[PDB]
Amino acid sequence: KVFGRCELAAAMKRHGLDNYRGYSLGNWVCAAKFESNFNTQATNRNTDGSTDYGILQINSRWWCNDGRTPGSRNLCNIPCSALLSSDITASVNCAKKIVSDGNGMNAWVAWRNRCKGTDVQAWIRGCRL
Ligand SMILES: [Cl-]
Ligand SMILES: [Cl-]
Ligand code: NA
Ligand SMILES: [Xe]
Ligand SMILES: [Xe]
Ligand SMILES: [Xe]
Repeated sequence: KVFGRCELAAAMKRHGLDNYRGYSLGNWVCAAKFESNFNTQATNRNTDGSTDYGILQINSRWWCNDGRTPGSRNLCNIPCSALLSSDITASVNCAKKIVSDGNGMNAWVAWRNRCKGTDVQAWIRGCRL
C-alpha cells in the first residue's frame, strides 16, 4: 500500500508516534518519505546481505526474521514480511523499539542525512490530525 502524506501522518499519530521519544510527527513522516516514499511494500538489499523492509525500511540484521540473514537477530520478534503489510502496526511497534535503542532516530541514516535539523513540520502541514 502506498500511503498519502497526510494519511500516513494520521496513521502514525493514531499509533502513538507523535513525539515518541521526543520526535515530533513530522520527523517520522519525513523519514518514511525518504526511506520508502510511503510504500509499505518497499524492500532494499544491503551490502552485508541483510534486507530493509517497509515504510521505515527496518533491517533484518537486528529487528526481524527473513530466514536469509546469517548471524542476525529478530529483536522485534516478527517475520520481516509483517513489515510490508498495509496495516502499519508491526512497523510502528518495531520502530518504537529501534528509536529507543540509544541513538534515537539516527538509527535511520536517511533521517540523519535528510530530515535531521530541517523544518520537518512541513511534512504534516495542511493535514487534519
Ligand atoms: Cl536469518
Ligand atoms: Cl534522542
Ligand atoms: Na534477522
Ligand atoms: Xe530487495
Ligand atoms: Xe510506520
Ligand atoms: Xe487523526
